[PDB]
Amino acid sequence: KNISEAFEDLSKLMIKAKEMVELSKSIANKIKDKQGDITEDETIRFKSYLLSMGIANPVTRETYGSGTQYHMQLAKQLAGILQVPLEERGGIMSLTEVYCLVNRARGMELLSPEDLVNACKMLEALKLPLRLRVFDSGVMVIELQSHKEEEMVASALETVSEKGSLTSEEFAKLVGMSVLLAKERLLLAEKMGHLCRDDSVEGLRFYPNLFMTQS
Amino acid sequence: AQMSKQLDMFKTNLEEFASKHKQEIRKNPEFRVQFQDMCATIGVDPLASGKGFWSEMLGVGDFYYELGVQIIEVCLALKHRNGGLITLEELHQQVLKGRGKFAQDVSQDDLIRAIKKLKALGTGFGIIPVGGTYLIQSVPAELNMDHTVVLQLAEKNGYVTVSEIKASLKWETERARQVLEHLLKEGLAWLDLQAPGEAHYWLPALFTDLYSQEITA
Amino acid sequence: SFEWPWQYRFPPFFTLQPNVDTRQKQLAAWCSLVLSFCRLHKQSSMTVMEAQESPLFNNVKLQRKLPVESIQIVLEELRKKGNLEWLDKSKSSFLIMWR
Amino acid sequence: FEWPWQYRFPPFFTLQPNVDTRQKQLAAWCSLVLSFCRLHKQSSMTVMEAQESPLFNNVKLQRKLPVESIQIVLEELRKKGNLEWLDKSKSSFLIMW
Repeated sequence: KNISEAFEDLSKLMIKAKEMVELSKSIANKIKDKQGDITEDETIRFKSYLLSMGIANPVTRETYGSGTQYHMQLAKQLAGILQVPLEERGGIMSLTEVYCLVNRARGMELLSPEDLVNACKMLEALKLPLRLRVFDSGVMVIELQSHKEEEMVASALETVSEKGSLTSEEFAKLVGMSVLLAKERLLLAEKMGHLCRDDSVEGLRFYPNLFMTQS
Repeated sequence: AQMSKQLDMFKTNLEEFASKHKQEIRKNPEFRVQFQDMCATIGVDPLASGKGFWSEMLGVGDFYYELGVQIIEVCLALKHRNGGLITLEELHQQVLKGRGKFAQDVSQDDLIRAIKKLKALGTGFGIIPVGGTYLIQSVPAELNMDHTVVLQLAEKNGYVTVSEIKASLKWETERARQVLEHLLKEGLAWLDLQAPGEAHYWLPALFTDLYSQEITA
Repeated sequence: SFEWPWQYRFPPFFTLQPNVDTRQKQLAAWCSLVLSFCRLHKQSSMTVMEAQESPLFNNVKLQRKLPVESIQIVLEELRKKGNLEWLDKSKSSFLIMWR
Repeated sequence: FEWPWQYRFPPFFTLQPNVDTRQKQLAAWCSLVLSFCRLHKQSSMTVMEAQESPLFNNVKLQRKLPVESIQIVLEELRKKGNLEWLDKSKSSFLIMW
């Protein structure tokens, strides 16, 4: 009566939502409108419809609504929680370190990966004290307003030079940061031209870019 | 404003379903799979937001999202051992270990579901097909067709050999060498100069240790 | 109580590693293992000859052993960190401390 | 005559992803081959031969310029106008003065 029933009830529950999905792209057809600038409000309700409904995807009605009201709020509520922990790590965290911290504090109603990303993607466009950021590598980071990587490329340089050359795990221990970011810092520095690379089994060493001095 | 009404009707529909079958999406694995499979054919994502109905109502999101954090932790606590690459099997035993021998049962299937969502976070997690199963990757690193292939060869024994590579792949020594060089450079393999016929290259992600996972956490 | 670490069970742990990061990880394990091996069997000193041949560096059955030269590198790391005082201009016998 | 201090610099052996840098790297890599077959007056060699060789292999001192990468430096020298060929798969070549 359970082993069974549960299945029956499911499809019923599903037919129902199936209906929900049909007349929601329909509501997307009922947006022929042409322009787009200062935020609107008819749409606001539509999104919260789709979020509640797991069809959360104006993946084609983007220029018909941004992200979300809930996500805008969540972003704010995030900027509060993340200030401190950002600070104690040099103003930069990995998205997944965040996902880990934020979700580890709450025992329940945890954030979905997308919630977090969505929340963060509009952090910037809310003049908030911290910013999302993506690297060449596709690695996603949260960093403080105050803090700025390109000022950090200057000091990476010295520390490299003081040490001759460093790999990322090496640099990681010296600045005391995460291997993933040390790597990105050294890679950024190589980008801007302060660093050059020595790749081999020994590992991927970064040396100061001498090709630009001595010639 | 149309569906607005029909929506809180659906809440009720779900809420009623919820109280009658919450525990079933815990006691029963094929049940969650069944559930999630159905949502898909429609075009709804029960894991896309903890602020979705299925989530709040069915506790499915907090199931998966907590699972995700747990996948992240064990992969971290073992990165040092296996360079950030781990079999979905080892990964499954450790997740259970962490979850206590007082129930909460999880399946390889769940692990995947969770991993595929952790990709939303950007670069880090990947799933890689080896042999029958998968390798779960948690530190971003390359994964050529060429690297993967050699991963496959190492499945059975936990190690691989320049000879073994050339013999099946028909490569020339150079192609084998760089591949192996990449793996050593990324922490994914370890040179061994005391095996019988030549240098063996062991990948700790294959190779069944597992013995106690302590202190590095 | 005293556990053999996974590494001891792992063949290439017996080969100085070409990757500089892994080598740092290997040697670090190797320092730890010698320290707690000596603690367990209450040994504050021993010669390299015995060291070479004791279970510490010789896994009979994994059929792998830490080659003398390498074992000299670990010894040196242990000295570098404080935990070892050579008793010998010849580096032939050594005292290991937990301080 | 001298080895270029670039030859005593391990990054010199890894093709550099940076656009300003690679240019610098290749200018020196190209001029260095130009001074080499000058001390040991051979003009005719192929891929794998120049490779055992000191100019492209720093043997008793760590690293060796990878495969595709020596091609790159060889191309730069033919479009410079100092190299010719032997076979039409790739391989052998000649350096001028």
